[PDB]
Amino acid sequence: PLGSVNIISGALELRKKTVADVMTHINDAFMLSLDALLDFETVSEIMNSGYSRIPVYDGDRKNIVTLLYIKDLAFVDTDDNTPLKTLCEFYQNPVHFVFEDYTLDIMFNQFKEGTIGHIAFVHRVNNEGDGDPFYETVGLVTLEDVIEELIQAEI
Amino acid sequence: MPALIEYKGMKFLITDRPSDITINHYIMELKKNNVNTVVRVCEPSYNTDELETQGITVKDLAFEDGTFPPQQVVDEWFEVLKDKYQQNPEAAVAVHCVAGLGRAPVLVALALIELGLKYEAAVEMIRDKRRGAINAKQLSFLEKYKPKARLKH
Repeated sequence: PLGSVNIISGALELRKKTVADVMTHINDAFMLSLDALLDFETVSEIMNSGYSRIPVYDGDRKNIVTLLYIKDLAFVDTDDNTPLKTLCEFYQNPVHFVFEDYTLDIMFNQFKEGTIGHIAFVHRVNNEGDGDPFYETVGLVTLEDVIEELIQAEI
Repeated sequence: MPALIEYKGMKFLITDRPSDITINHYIMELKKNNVNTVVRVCEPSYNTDELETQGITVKDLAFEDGTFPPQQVVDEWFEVLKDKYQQNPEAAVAVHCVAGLGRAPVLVALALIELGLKYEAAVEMIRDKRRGAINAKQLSFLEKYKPKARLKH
């Protein structure tokens, strides 16, 4: 939108930015715990978050394990108090990760290819704590985040 | 999160710990890379029955987190590698610790070293496909490890 900006020119300028420049940090993101139950209050707060793709974590908010789509909630009975884990175990929505220095142009093309979906999570290798190096999620980026970056930048 | 290391016909798939939430997409990544065996070097935390139904066998070779594998683990790891390459040389062997960054890449490094690569070449090859995949302590023992062509034939 924004005047039908040139995607070719806009996507070229995305090379000057990375996912860390447009990502939503994990502290600011709306996320669900794997132990959450899908009663009406939970379903209501999901329906009112405005998001169609809800990150699901296990234990820590940084331990993102899967995704909840609004479509997955269409045929749940809020009186059943269906556990979110039972839903995620059924749909098994995959989750994909990138690094903070991933340039937006490559991320924009990977989103348009559909190989990983339209939401990518941003992780880093934490190698300070003694033991094996482990991944630590710090944020999330969506195709919509890339689109509004293209719209906010028309010359 | 997979990573396919290949050197002199041997193929290694460095994955992370599969979960029961996303085990189906883990199995397809194994089948996509012609993986029949999964070596688990961390503590068991997922159901192994579903993998067995799809033909994927799981071998438990766990050791302490962030350390160097004991000799019994190294010998068994080389033993299972020699068994799978003679059974099907086109078949890749999957290895995973919790995130595929530590104990699993170290076993692959030892195999690459046993095939003719210096430890700095093996580590760089792993990190080329798996960023930050070895800690300094595990590197300190990779540099001291002495190969002897234990994967010659």
